[PDB]
Formats: sequence, structure tokens, C-alpha cells
Amino acid sequence: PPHSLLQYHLYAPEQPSSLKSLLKPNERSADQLFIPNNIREDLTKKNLSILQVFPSSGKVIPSIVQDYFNLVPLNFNNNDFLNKTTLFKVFSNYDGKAYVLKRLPNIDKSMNPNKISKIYQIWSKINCTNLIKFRDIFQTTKFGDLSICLVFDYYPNSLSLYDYHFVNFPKFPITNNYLWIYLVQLTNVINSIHSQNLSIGNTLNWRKVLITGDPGRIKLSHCNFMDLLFTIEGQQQLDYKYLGELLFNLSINIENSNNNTAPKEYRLEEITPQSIDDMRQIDDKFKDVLKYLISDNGDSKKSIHDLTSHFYDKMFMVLESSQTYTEYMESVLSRELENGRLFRLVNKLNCIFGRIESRIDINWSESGTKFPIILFYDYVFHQVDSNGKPIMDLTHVLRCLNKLDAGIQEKLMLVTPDELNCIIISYKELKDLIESTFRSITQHHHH
Amino acid sequence: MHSLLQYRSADQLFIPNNIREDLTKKNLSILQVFPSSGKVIPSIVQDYFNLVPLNFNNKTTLFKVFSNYDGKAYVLKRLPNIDKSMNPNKISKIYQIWSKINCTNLIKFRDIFQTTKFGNLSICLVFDYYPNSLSLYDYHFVNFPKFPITNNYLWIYLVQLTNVINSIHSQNLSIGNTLNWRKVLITGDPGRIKLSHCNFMDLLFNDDTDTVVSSTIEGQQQLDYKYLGELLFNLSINIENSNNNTAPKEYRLEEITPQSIDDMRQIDDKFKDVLKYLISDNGDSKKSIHDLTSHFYDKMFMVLESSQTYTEYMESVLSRELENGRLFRLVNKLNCIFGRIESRIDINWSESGTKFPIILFYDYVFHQVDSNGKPIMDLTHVLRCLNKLDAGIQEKLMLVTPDELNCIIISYKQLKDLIESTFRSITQA
Amino acid sequence: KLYVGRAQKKNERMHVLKKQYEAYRLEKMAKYQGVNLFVKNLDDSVDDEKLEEEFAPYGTITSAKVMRTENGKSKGFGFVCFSTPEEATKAITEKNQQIVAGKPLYVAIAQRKDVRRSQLAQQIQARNQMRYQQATAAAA
Amino acid sequence: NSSASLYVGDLEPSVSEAHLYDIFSPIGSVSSIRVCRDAITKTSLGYAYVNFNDHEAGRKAIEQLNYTPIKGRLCRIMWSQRDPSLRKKGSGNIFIKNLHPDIDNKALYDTFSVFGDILSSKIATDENGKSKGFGFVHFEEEGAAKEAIDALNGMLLNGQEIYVAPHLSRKERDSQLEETKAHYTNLYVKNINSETTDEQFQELFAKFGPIVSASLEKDADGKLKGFGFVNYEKHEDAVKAVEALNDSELNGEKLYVGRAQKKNERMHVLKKQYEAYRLEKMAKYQGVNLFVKNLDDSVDDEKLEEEFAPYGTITSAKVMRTENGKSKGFGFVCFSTPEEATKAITEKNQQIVAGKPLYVAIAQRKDVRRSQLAQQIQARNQMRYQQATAAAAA
Amino acid sequence: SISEDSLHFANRRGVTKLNLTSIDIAAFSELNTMCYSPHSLKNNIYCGGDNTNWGIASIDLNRGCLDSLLNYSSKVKLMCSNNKVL
Amino acid sequence: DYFNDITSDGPISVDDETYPLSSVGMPYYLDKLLSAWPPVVFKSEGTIPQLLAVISSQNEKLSTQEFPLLRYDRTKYGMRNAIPDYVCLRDIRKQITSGLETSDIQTYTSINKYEVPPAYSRLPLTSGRFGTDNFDFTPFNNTEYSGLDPDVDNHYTNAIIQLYRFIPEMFNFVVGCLKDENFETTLLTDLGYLFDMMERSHGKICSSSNFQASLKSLTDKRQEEYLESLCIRESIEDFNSSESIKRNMPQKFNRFLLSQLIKEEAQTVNHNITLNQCFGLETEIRTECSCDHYDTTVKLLPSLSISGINKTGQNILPYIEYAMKNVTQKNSICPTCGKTETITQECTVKNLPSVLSLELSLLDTEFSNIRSSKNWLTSEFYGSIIKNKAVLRSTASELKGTSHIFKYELNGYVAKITDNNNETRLVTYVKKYNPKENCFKWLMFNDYLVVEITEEEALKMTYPWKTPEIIIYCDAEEL
RNA sequence: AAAAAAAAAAAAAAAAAAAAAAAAAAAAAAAAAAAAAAAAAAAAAAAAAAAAAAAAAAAAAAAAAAA
Ligand SMILES: [Mg+2]
Repeated sequence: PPHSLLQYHLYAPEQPSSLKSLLKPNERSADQLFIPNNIREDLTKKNLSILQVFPSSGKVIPSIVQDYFNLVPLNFNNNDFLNKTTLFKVFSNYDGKAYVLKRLPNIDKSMNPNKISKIYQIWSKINCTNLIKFRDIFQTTKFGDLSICLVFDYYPNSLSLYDYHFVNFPKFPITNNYLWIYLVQLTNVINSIHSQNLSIGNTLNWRKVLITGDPGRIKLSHCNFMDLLFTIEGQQQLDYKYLGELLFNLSINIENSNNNTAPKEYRLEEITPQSIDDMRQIDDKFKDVLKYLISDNGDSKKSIHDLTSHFYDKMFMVLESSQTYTEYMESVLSRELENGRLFRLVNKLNCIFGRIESRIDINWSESGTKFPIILFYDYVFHQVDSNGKPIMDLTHVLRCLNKLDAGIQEKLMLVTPDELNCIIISYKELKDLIESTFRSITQHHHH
Repeated sequence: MHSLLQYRSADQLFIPNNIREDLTKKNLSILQVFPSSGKVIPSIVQDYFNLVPLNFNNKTTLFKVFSNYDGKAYVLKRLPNIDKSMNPNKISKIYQIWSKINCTNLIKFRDIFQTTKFGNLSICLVFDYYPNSLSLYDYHFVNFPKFPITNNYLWIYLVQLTNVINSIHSQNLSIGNTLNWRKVLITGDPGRIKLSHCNFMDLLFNDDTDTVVSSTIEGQQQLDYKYLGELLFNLSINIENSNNNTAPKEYRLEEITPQSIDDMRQIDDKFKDVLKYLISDNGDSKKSIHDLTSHFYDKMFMVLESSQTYTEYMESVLSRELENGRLFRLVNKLNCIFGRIESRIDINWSESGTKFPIILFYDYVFHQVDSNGKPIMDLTHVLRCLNKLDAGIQEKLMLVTPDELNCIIISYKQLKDLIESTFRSITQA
Repeated sequence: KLYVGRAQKKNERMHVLKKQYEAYRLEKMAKYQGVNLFVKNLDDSVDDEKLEEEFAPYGTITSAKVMRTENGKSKGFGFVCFSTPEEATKAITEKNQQIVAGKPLYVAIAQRKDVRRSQLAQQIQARNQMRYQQATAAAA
Repeated sequence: NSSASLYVGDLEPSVSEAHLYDIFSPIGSVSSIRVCRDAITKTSLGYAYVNFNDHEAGRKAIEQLNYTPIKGRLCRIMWSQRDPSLRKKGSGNIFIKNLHPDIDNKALYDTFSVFGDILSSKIATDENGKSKGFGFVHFEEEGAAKEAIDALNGMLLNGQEIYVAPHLSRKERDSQLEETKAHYTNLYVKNINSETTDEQFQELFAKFGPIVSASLEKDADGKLKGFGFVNYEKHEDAVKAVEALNDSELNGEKLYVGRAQKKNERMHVLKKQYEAYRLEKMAKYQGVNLFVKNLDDSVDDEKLEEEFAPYGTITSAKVMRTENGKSKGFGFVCFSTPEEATKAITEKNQQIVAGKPLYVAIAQRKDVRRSQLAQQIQARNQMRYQQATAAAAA
Repeated sequence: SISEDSLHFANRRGVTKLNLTSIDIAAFSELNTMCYSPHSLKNNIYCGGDNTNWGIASIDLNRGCLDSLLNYSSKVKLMCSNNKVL
Repeated sequence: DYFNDITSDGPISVDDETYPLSSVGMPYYLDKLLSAWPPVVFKSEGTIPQLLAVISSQNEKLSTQEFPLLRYDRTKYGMRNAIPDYVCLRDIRKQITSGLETSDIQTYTSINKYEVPPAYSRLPLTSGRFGTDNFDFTPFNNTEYSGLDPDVDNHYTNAIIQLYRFIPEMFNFVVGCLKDENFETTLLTDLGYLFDMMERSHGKICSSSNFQASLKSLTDKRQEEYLESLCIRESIEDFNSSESIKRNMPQKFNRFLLSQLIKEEAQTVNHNITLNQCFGLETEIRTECSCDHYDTTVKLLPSLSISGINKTGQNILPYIEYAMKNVTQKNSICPTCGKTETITQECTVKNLPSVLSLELSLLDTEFSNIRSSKNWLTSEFYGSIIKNKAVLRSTASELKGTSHIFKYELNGYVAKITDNNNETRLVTYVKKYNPKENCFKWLMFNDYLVVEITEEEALKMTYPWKTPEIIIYCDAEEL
């Protein structure tokens, strides 16, 4: 209910990478052990974005709309200023489902549910990445009156690309990588509308293109009733007009994102072929793509082939990038899973270690089994180095944790504690020993 | 206080049902190494050690190896038959030709070396170990189970091989005989199939790589088109055949049958255009992958669909795993110095000693007795206390022996200070 | 006049001597732990050398760029080295909550390479969310 | 981008944040009031700040209330976003000087707001409205200030120009009163030989400050005192020949130039004497003197000097009284011996001289205030223990 | 608190600041009684010894370690001071 | 005991997945938490890991399903809970790189104490009949002293070669033994041929393959107290090992080397014991097992292993005075007790032979203390038999003893260098006497590198990379 | 017969000295006169002024063995 950060290198701090500038492949690190900071803070920001509420009512807005409660507004940079806005986060009865609800009040010439029903099923049958779930549309007597509600998914980080590059705080642009990525996302969704036989819809140009996912997303939410809330070949011709508009726009906005200067949008009567031939840091093949994306003159509903009749290699390089992101995502997810397993493991370790009555002798052993338990604990945790100073190495520990976590039949030699009573032991025996000790102490029916 | 209770197919197509269990089984395959291999080659050979094998005929040349210089699971292949590599010039040339070879499904060339450690001479090369290497014919037909194949997966694998084609032909070279199902390696529940062998063992034996301009690698392009076509054709006719068990139907370039390639069971005309583009190896074509991808034209978007959907599913499940690393460093600080044998019995750790209650609360959590006196965890309370002590806020804490002694009512930030002070004093003087 | 024409440091890292010597420097930087601290608020009543010998009992400044704007206008800032982090802790505990004239002589670590503007960004975001919330509640 | 966080300067201690809230509560969006009670003894820094949730209501409260009397003193409410940067830059309050002594920040603000919103405006408006005729006015930035310079340097404003060209020090309404053609601090040259004439006081001296008036000062005794009044052009050249022609040769004789009748625009001569007195005022002893309080009244400097005659070379025996009447306890003997003073720390501390005991401590008016600080400490301590006692006493 | 061997000092909370034995010199071996030192009243002690080093010692309680030692030979039953006496 | 405890219901002790480790914990903090991790190298992943005394009732009192074994030895398997240093085959790539080219490698002086100077480094391999090629040595030595070749399976005793060549008692003895045939005395004769070859070579390079193969083939001809020395001996094969220079190997090698030297000395054609008396410490060792069933034995043990029990100020001479006379106990089973025999044992050297060996076996704490103690070791000390102990003072004026003050001057020692590149090798320090000028010199011998350093540099132990292990005091007149 | 308490908590209070017009004095050569954060807030390390950097240290090996 109070406003604070708790992320000022506070959730986990930053570490000097000047040591990492001169570092060996043997030399590992805690981020290399666990996670880099960026994904962590992004996911926690996403979690708080999901739960941006601390327990109150918010009854000044209508609060329950047909088993959709906790109407809380997406106030990221909400373009309904000096007005009670229409796009809220809401929680369903089922899944508690995090939803963007958009309610359009004050309608009179849309009383037929059949028009919104065919726009519903016609756009519920669609299925793509950037084709956010078109759901739950009916006019209601709340949000003022006659609010036609529609529902998309919540999908945080509302980053309509002007947000993602120009409201953006470190000011990074999008070079040719995200160029081709957004190119194949738009090519995907125009192939989707040529498939499902609908228009371009309404919105483009830094509107409804909020980037929820990481690797470069379109996620175009509104391709809906522009005017018919209350030919198709011409609409699938003017798709090229909208599209080449955005492409000329960002293809010259690279030159403005050279500096930290907020750009203006450069609508259809600024698309000039001299500016095509004269803008900088642009592929001239991509300039010829925009020469085709000089909008659709012959008014056939042209599919994506004549667009893609210049190239296919960079689509494969985009696919390459997506596979690269998924692979090292699975790498760091493997690191996180093995950390969770080993944390449960050390929970089992210190569960019975350190009884008060056991700490009597030098080694703190009470009964028969406990000294062959805590036999391990010196070379696992209390590892003084070769030079003689007591230190900690997280990578000898983790290789040990790897070799013990399975409980394999391989043995190991130890000296504990008098450096006379040597030992060797195999690790399945250790596993079963800890299990039998756990049932011997935390029997969980009587003990 | 700060939180409550929180957080077959069509296009997603990558849905393991117990998926983190599958990944920890994969890492379990990464784990062990059987030390009693009895190999005349020892562990410590040529910057690598703990050489444990895999299945017979690449009964060796497939070695799981934990690395010395890197510390990473690698695969090794012996080539235990050749013995003559008279020019390190061509060995360095191969080091150039594959150290620059960079892709995804082409698994990266690490290094090569001709050892004398097996008894014989052997030009052993290494690549990256991936857990649980299979073919698609393994993934369905050779090994249990047999997932019923759709055309979607065929498009996916088609995208994979065209990626390989784009990769090696950006590198203006070719492959050779690797496009049998056996010599490729899938990478799990998705296809994402990463080839390994790449058939360059002949290059160690003579010199035909783009210098023979007959190039001859264009003939190898058309050859790999033919291998590609029989690979997909055996995949198709065997998937229709081994709906349950009828595997394989091994067909060759001789058994190419462009009649029954076109009279296949369930391949559409677009697939038939694909296989007819493969099978009509005519003169002077040097077939355009731009044309064949224009024949494909849609599946790039479908594998991007599956890729980002599986990706979002990975972070959606990764949401509830992140609370480990801070916690594991907490345990690192905790059991880094708890029972050091110099400090097991000394002056500043007794009940009259300095760092006395840092012991006491320690196992207070860990041996909190029940109403019957049984030390029972109730890990809710444990992690509650763990995050509270991790914080540093100011609380009041009852503590007993159980009986009437050494009771101290305390807060956290001073415990923080003594912990870091002790850790730093341990770390150096 | 033996006119000694000085050379600025243009030779960097060719032999092994800067590689191993900067390995020893990095081994020192593993053991400094915030020695050279940013002096913030060089106040009016505290001069450069006045600072430099107020904290000469509390650290050895091996690199002293403590100036004003060529001793014209104030810098307001400098660099003063310390001994160890716990000597930094005692320097915190002794020289705290003293207004000299209007600004405290806050010699500490260096930060804010963005993070002032990250804070200002999240505060504007919080004000926007709370401002629509309070506008909604006020509009009832 | 702060909504509003606004400077309120030239305050008086009557204006609390209750009174600021009573002023700015019909503005509309009261967020907070940072009254800058600086943490020495809750003193103002000369200012405070008011924070507003609304940027527009903050701009409103500035442009309505800039030198308006909040509880009788005009409110110097401006912007201070760049003012910590003006602090740790040295810049800020530039010297737009020769201002008007009857025009405050409000009238000249609304006048030269055509030159700009003056982000750091002050005139010499102390004393509940009286300006001395100058101040530190500075606009937004260098461009608007330079526009005001190049547009208005020497114009007319109620029969007065301004001067931002030179960093003109204080007393600028009375600058021409200082520059009046009759009075001037002359230069007494001491021990002059009779060879120097009215001609000779202008020969080598007119270069060091131009001379028309050159007077061989004979006295009312007919002779020369040896002291001659050199009449330069400006008191800075009186400075130039008191600290450049000091014991110099005009022809062959001394120029011990002292300042004949200082007019106070150059100053602080022998103020170091003050700090020389700081060798012996509050750090009283230098382990030499003895603040011996609580004598008898019959113990005069008579009996004090009588007691301290075995205690070294007595240099200053002195008891302050009610106008040489009633002493209220205290005397002093500045010694010349520190070890006999240590012998008195042994002996003459805790000493009956006549019937009432001697009291020895080093003499300062300095740490009376530090003792009052300790009184504040013990007062807040007994307040705290009484608060705990009344809390837990039930 | 002071025992025959251990000299402990907790805070009024009950939390522990110090506790020592005869650490490396035989300070807290023979222990008799507590005092305070002549710099302040409720401050560092001048702890009474008899022959543990046959010299009575002050220890700065609030720094953690030594204040002063002195050579008084004879045994002491009891000790007092108002402000600066012994 | 604050009431943020309205509910925490389920005992979810470990491994429940109806609630994972994703924290539902903390109240909202303000500042940095405990897991601030300090920077470290973490440089020990993957460095090729590997694999009478009865069990006391330190652990037997709680033994059930037991399997203990009281067999751990400190020299055998090293430091308890230690982590080995990292040296992969990038160091073998450095062995592929050249050693030195067109300068002098003989820089034995680093400005930093941590850096290994170039003279203490590995010298490169001796390429034989390579293509119109061979390896040369003339920059490595400019003196007239013969060099060795490390291409032999000792890796150790090359320094012992350069050591025991420089004892004129030993040298003139064995070169007297050479003039007879003595077909049975293998190591005596072959060592003598090796030292005479190094003598008359006059700077010419030498190898030890005759004596390497002779020592080896004798120690190959294996299956007593000789065999009790040999029971841990032959574990040197298959040279792959975490220790190339190992803790206890060259110590036992010099031990039973001198033992076999005195055996072949005792089986000459003349059968002298001149080295045995001349080098032997008269250790009356009194293994006081029982009051009756015990042993006293005077063994003429020529070396002195430094066990280092409590190091009984900081310098070497009281530690040697401990090692002469010392009593302790032991739990070795003598049959007259049946149970765990709490036996005791005292040791007293009864002579002062003119040459005193010092083999070191101690923890790295005291080695770092010698790195702190400047001039820790003693250059020349005077010793005498006081009543039950050789008191070993600097001069006699400290304490004259009760028997015959001698004059014992150090000749040299063997320096283990464990460099910055994690390479462990050996270097002879010796102080050759000159009777022509009655002076001395400190010859540093690496494998074939021959220089002279100063005495205090030879006495300098402050380097972290430098460690003495095998120290030979001589008599000053016998020096 | 202006005749005041003879100092808590190391309180607490002295200064140890000047323009000299004493006589017939003009208008800043000053060397610079130059206050603003405080809603969880201002933040170089490398080592720090190139007022003169020649910078491939020749090479060649017809090759071994040793029956
Ligand atoms: Mg030959």
C-alpha cells in the first residue's frame, strides 16, 4: 500500500565485472552459478505487475462485472488522460484470470448481439502469436452505461514500441535484428489475416503493439471494428499502406534514435522514395522491400509472397535467434532446477544435524549413525584450502553436490576428525542413510 | 506480509507433461560417470579426464567426458582406425574449416587430436555432449514409445534441415553421408534436431573440399537433396507404416521411386512439390533453396509459434523457481563457518563465548520440538524465519534451552553484522 | 635547462609486465573494497586541504584529486581514500549528522550511473498509478 | 520530473508549516511542506520548500505569491531544481547589482519577467522590506541572463542604472556617497623630512593614485608632526600605499603610511587582533592564567596576588566587580609560569583563602552553549524517562 | 555479572555485549568484585583482583579490551569509590 | 514474539510440490539482505579428482554397522579437507612453448615477492637427433660445473645428486670405494662413477641414466626394516598423479637411499662404517611399551625427519633440540596388554655426527611463519650434549653443554619451487668452499642451470613460491 | 549604611594591544562579494599536462643412423 522499490540492488546486488573482464573458464561466478540480474528483475516486475494491488476495495469504480472482480487500471502510459479510462486489469472466477478488460460505453446503434457475435467467433477462430485472445464481449449497464466489454489477456510490460525505444530509459534502438524479427511477426500476422479472411483491422504505429514478451514482440491486440462497432481486398491492400507507413517510420526513426530525441510519426504523405534512397543504416535490399511496400497499387488482396520474394535467409536467422534464446533459457532453467533440488537437499541435511546433547565431544556425535553422517561435513562445507586458510569455493561444493545428489555407487576417501580414522564411502549408502535417519527422527507418525 | 497466494497439440506442439522432471532426468543423464571402465586409455588423456563411453560403434567412439580446461560435458569420437596424418597443414586447415563453422544444429567443433592412448593411433575429435541423444526413428520406432507423427513435425524437421542447408551453404560447403536417420541427433521432446557427424572424415583421407571444381560440392548438394528426399520418404512411408510397429521401410537412391514418391500415402501436393524438387536431380539446376523455401513459405512462422509459445511456458513455470539463489547463498554463509574444528571447542563460542546465540537460533529452527517434544520442521515456519533473518528488520525473539538458561530476546541486523564480520574474519586477515 | 619533455602514458599492455602487474592490481582491487571514496558536498566552510587533513587521520589518499573549480567556484566534490570497510564504518559513525553550513560532508561510495534516473522513472510511474487512483476516488 | 518542489526563501521564524498550510490550502493540492529547520538548532537556512502534488497549482502558487508577505515578510518563492547544482557548481546567484532600494523581488520580478522567470532573485531586501539598492538577481540560465545584459546594461529605472558587468560589492546606493568629492581617507606618512613639499607629495604618488590635493600637513603647533596626508583618488589606493608604499622612499626618507581617517569600505585591520585574543579569550589560559572564582570580598587583587606570589611571576591580577563595586565571584591571575599553575591545580584548586573555596577552570564564553546543548540532552532524556514511566505506570 | 572465573556483561535487554575469562594474561582467574573507573560513574570498571596477577586492573568495557593495570600486592576483601578514590 | 502467525498450517518439511521454494515470506524490507556475495575466483572446477593403528573410542563408543579403519596418515594422503591447485594441459601448452630465446634466463631476482624469477623456472627439453638438430646448453652455464638431465624417473634425486656430490667425507669415501672392483655394491659404485664423471667433466653435461636404471632395477628386484621402508615405496608408477613432487617421497628416498648406501658400505671388500658413524645420529630410542615388555635400541640413524610435534623460539635450533630429545605416547598394541596399549616412547640422540640432515614434514602454518621469520634458519650453530639432550645454541657462550662444543656450518639444502604456473620442481642451494681463497659461494643448481646467488637470498625464505625441505648442515671444518 | 549567592555532575564566562585629522581629506588598480533539496535524492581510478616515439633482433636445413 506504500510506494517503495526494494530493487535498488537490494533483491540481490550488482557485482563488479572488471574481475570478469580478466577471468578464466575454470573461474565461475555466482551469476554463472545462478542467474543474471536482468531476467530476475524482469520477472519480479512482471509478478508485481500481475499483482499490482494491496488489499483494499476500489469501489469508486464498478468492482464486480459478471464474475470479473478487482477492476484495476493499466495506467502504464494510458492514452485516456483526463478521463475515466477503459482498459483495466481484472480477475476472473476461473484461473482468477488476469485479463485486460476494455469497456466501450454509450452505444445505441449496436443493439444486435449477432454482429459482435460474428466478430467474436470470426476472431475467436483466429490463432497466432500476436493475435491476443479475443474474448468476452457484451454491453453492460456498468462502467457508466452500455459498456461493450471485450477481454484480452493481461500481458504486462505495455511497451508500444515508442515506449520500448523512445520513452525507454536507457534509450536503446532496434537494429537489423529486431527489424527482421518484427518483419516476420508482421508477415506472420498478415498471413494470418489473409488466412482467416479479414482486414488489417484498425491499429498500428505504436498503438496496441505492446511488447509483453522478451525477444522482440508485436503482440498487436486491436485489429477489430474500426468503424463497424455500431472491399476486403481494398482492406488487404491498405494493409501495405499501414505497414510501409510503420516501416518507413522506424526506418527513419533509427536516425533519430541515434540521439536521445523523441520522434514524431511520419504518416502516409511523407513516404517519399528519395527518403527511401537516402536514409542511413538501412539494408538496400530492405529499401527495395519498402519499394514494394510503397502501398498496394494493383488492388488485389496480395499475400505475403511478393513481400517475401526478396529473401528467406533472414527469416531463418530470426528463427536462429529464437532457438538461441530458448536454448540458454533452458540452460539457466536447468541451473535454477538443480539449485532448488540442492536446497531441498541441504534442508534434509541440517534437519537432524546439530543436536544439543550431541555436541559433547570434539566431533558432535551422540549415537551410532551420527558420526558416519557428519563424517562428510568437513570436506563438504568446512573446506580449508591447500595453502591452509579456511575459505569457501562454491564450485568444489557444487561438483560435490552433483556427485552426491544422485547417490551413485562411487566411493570417496575422508579423514575425520583425528586424521587417523580414515574412511571411504559410496553415495547411495549416504542417501539411504539420511533417509533412514530422517525416518528415525522425523518418523512423521509418532516421531 | 509483502505477498499472498501468488502466481495432439496444434501450434504449441512442445508440451512435456512433467517437464521439470524431464529436464532433471536429462541432467541426471549428464551426472554420472562409471569409473571402472577398464579402458587401456586412462582418464587423464590430452586435457580431458573421466572418459566414460556411450553405446557401441559411436564398442566406443562415443565418450562422455567431463572437461579439465572447461569443466563441461563433452562427447568424443575415436576414429580408431586411421593412423596417418602426415600434414599438420591440412589439420590446421580443418581447424579453420570447422572452428569457423558456426550454427545451431551443427554442433560446434571443439578440437581434434591424434593420440596414442588406445594402444593405437587415433584422431579423436570432441564436440558438445547433449543429454539423451536419439534419432527420430529412435524417438518413435527404434525406441519406446512411438508418438503418432503428424505432418507438422515433418515441417519442423524440414525447417531444421533447411537451416542446416542455409548454414553450411553460407559456409559454401556441403556435408556428405550423414543424412541417414542414425547419424543425426534429436534434442529432446521438441525436434530441434542437432546433427553431429557431418561426414568430414573423408577429408582426413584425401583433399576434395571446394578445390575440386567438378564445385563437386554442388554435386554433393544434389546428393544431399537425394539423401534428404529418401530420409523424408522413409520417414513418411514408415510413419504411415509403423503406426504401431511396421518399421522400417529402408529405401535408397535406387529405391527412390518418384512414382511412389508422388504416389505416397499422406503427403500433400506442397509436400509432393517438396519431394519432387528433391527427387528431380536434373542437369545444371543447382537448386535454389529460395525457390524451395518459397515452396515451403509458411512453416517458418509455425516453428516461431511453437518456439515462443514454449518459451513463454518456460518463463511461466520459471516464475516459481527463482527463490533459490539468494537462499543458497544464505546457506553458503550459514554452513560456511558453523562447526570448524578449531572453533568446535574454544573460548569465544561457549555459553560464556562471543558468537554464542548464532548457534542457538540455528538449530532452534532446525530442531523445534513439538507438543510431544519431537523436533518437527513445518517448513512454512522455517522459511518464514529464513526470509525474516535475511531481511534485517527489528523483532523480539524468545529462545530457551529448553530449561531456564541463556535466554536472549534479540533482533536481526546485529545478527547480520556478526555473521558478515565472522565471515570476513574467516575470509582473510 | 635540462628541458625534460615528459611523456604521457601511451604505452599500455604489450609485455607480460602489465599483464601480471594488472593481475596484481586486480588482486589489490579484490582487497580495496571502497577505499577511494567520492567526497560529496565540499561545503563552503570546508576547503580542499581542510578536507584532506580532516580525513588524513582516517585514510591514506594515494590519489588526491580534491579540488574546487580551479579553486574558483566550488566543485563540491573530490576523492578521499580510506583504510578498510570497517574503518569506513567508523568514519560513517563519527562524522555523521553534522551540518557544517548547509550541506553534510558526505564522503561515501560512487553510484547513480543511471540509477537516479531509474528511481525518478519508477517514482513517476508510481505517481501516475496513484494519481489515476486518487483521481478516480476523488471523482466519486 | 517533480510535480512541484518549490523554494521559499527570506523567511522569518514565525512562519511554521501550519501557517504555510493556511496560506497555500486554497491553492488546491497540498502534498507536503519541507520546512528547512536545519539540524544545528532547528534554524532556517534562510529558506524552506513546499511540495505540491500538482505542477499547475505549484506554478500558480509561485506566480501569485512571489514576495508576498506571509506573516509580514515577503515570500521569495522560486525554482530550485538546479540550485543544488548551483551549490556544487559555485554558480547561481549572479550579481545584477545597483538595484532599486524601493523595489522588491515582486515588482522587479513582474517587471523583468519579460527578461525571464528569475529562478534566483534576490535584492538586498532585509529589515522587513528595505533594500540597500543591490542584490543577487539571476534568471533561468546564461542565455536569458545574457539577453538581459546585452539588452539592458545602463538603462533607467526610477533614476538608477544596474551593474552586472563587474561583481560589485555592497553599499551601492551609497556608492556615490562614498565617491563624494570632499571626504576621502588620506594616508598619513609618518616622520617626514622637511624637504617634502606640496609638489613632492604629487611627484611619485600620482601614479599610485592620482593627486590634485597634496597638503604638507603642518599642525596647530606651527611645525611638522612628520605626518603628511597623501590624498589619492580612491580608498583602494589608500590600500595600495598602506600595503605597497610601507616604509618606502619618496626621496630618501620613510613612508610609514597609515590610513588617515578610514572611511569604512576597506576594513578588517587588526581583526586578527581578535583572533590574537582568541589565543587568550575562551581558550583562556594557554596553561598560564587562572580563572579563580569564589574568593572573599576581602580577597581583592591584594589577597589574590598575595596567595599567588609563591605561584610564579604574576603578570595580571584582576577582579571584575559591579563597576569596581561588587564582584560576583571571579578573578584572574595571568601568570608567567605554567608549572606553578599546575602546582595551583594541586593546591589552589580546592583551596580556602579566607573562608569560601576557590574554583578553578579555564575561562570561556564558548561552551556555555555546549552546556546548554547538554541541558537539551538531559531535558529530552528526562522527558523520555517520564514518557516511559507514564506509559508503563498503569 | 562476575563469577569465580567468568566476567560477563550483558545489556539491559538481556543481549550479550561482552564476556571474558583470564584471556591470555591471568586477569579473570581470581575474581573478587567490581568497581568503576575515575573517568565516569556508570562507565568502565576497575575490577578487583588479589593475586591473579597481584595487580588490580581497569578494563574499558565499552571498547572490548584493556584500560589499565597496577601493582598492589596485598589481598582485597572489598572495594569502593565515590568518584576518583580507591 | 510478534503475532504475524495467524496461520502457517501445513508441515511441508521437504520436497512438497503443492508449494515450491518460491517464497511466500518476507515483510517488505528497505535495504540490502544477507546474500551479498563477495568476489572470488572459484578456480577449482575440474582438476582431475581421484578416488599398529586401531580405531580409538573417540568413535568406537558409538559404532554399530561400523566399518571404520584407523589408517589415515598425514604424509600419505595430505592435508585434511584440502582443495588441490589447478594445473591443466594449458601448462602442457606452455611446455610446448619455448623456455628462453636471446637473453639470460638466470634472473633469480623478482621485484615482487609473489612473482617467480626466470631462473627458478622450468628449463626446456633436450631435443636429441631432431632434423639436422640437437639441443644446446652453453648459455645456461658459464662455469666449469657439470649439469644433469631431468629425463629420469626420479624427478627428485637430481638435487640429491648435486647435494651429496658436495660432501668431502662422502665424496672421498666413495671415490676411495671405486678403486676396488666391488661387484656386489651396485649403488655405491654407480653413484661413484656418476660423481667422478661429473668431477672430470668440468662443465660438460651429464645424465643419470646409469644410476637411474641401477637404482630402478634394484628397486625393480623386489617382492625386514628394509622391506618395512619398502612397503609404501614402489607406488611411483603410472606417472599421472596429483603430486608430481609429492609430500613424503624424496624424504623416504633419501632415507632408504642412505640406508642402502650404508648396507653396500657394510658389504664392500673392506667393510668400513665410516659413513655410518660419520653421519649417524645415535638415536637411543626407547619404545616404552610396557614397564617390562618394551624396547630400548640405539640406532645409528643418519638423517633427521622433522615430524614437528608442537615445534618445541621461532627459529630452527629449539625445534631440532625438540627432535633430539622428545617423549610422547602412542596407542600401538603391545601383546602384554591385550587391549589398546597406551604405550609411551622417548627418543634421545646420543652423538653429534659432523653432518646433520633435516627432512621436513609439517603443516603450512609454520612454513608461512618461516616466510614471516626473516633469517629463520640458522647459518652456523654450535651444539653439545647436555645431560639428556644435544643443546644446539648459536655459540657456546649461550650454553656450552656438557660435552665438546663443535662447529657446525650449513652447506646447503633442496628448495621446492611451486611456481605461479603451478609447476613443482627442485633446486639445489649449496655453499662451495674455496681453499684457494678460503672463501665460500652459494651455487644455485637448477637441472643444468648453474649460478651463484648471495647467502641471504639463499637464506631468504619469505617467498610464497619457495620452500626448503631437505637441509644438510655439515661441520665447518668438514665443510 | 547601593553594603552582592562567593557556583554539580571535571559547566559558565576579563582582552594579552592602536588609523595617529594630532593638521590645508576627489570620483571601487577588488586579489574574487557572489546562500538554496530535504520524500525515502546531487556520485573519474589508470597511474594525473606526449609543447622533439627510428622500432622486420637478418637467413642457409639437400638430410640420418643406429648397418
Ligand atoms: Mg648411423
